[PDB]
Amino acid sequence: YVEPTAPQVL
Amino acid sequence: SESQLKKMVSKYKYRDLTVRETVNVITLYKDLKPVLDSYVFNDGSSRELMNLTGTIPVPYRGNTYNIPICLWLLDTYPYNPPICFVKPTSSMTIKTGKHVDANGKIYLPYLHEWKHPQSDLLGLIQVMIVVFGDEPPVFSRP
Repeated sequence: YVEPTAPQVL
Repeated sequence: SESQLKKMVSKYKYRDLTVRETVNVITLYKDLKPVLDSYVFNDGSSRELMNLTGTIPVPYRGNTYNIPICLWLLDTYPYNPPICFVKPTSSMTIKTGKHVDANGKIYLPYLHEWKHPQSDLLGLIQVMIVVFGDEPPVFSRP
């Protein structure tokens, strides 16, 4: 299973 | 599996096409899963439609992210574009823009100018990985 990811808010 | 899929899209107009495209994208993109779920139209009715949901890998500035999405296939598929959303986890936020609204719904030239057999799912995801790679639709909160 892959965990969803997104770029961190800076 | 080809069998289970065929059963999901029992109530589809063009089942043979829908499944063959579905099989292809699920193969290529291992983390997109076919799922049945009730979609609510603009009128208020609820038909049970297949939903290719999961994550797609998207390079953004040296790093590859698993951007969560939803691809709703209408029962007239492939002659209408899917209805596409990003599906932010509770720790993400939707970056509003030209191609994304606050509800996470996606808008692309590829979806607009959708035409079978000119357009298909594999093409749509390819484009998506480009658009999101340039301008991510979701960001992780601090």
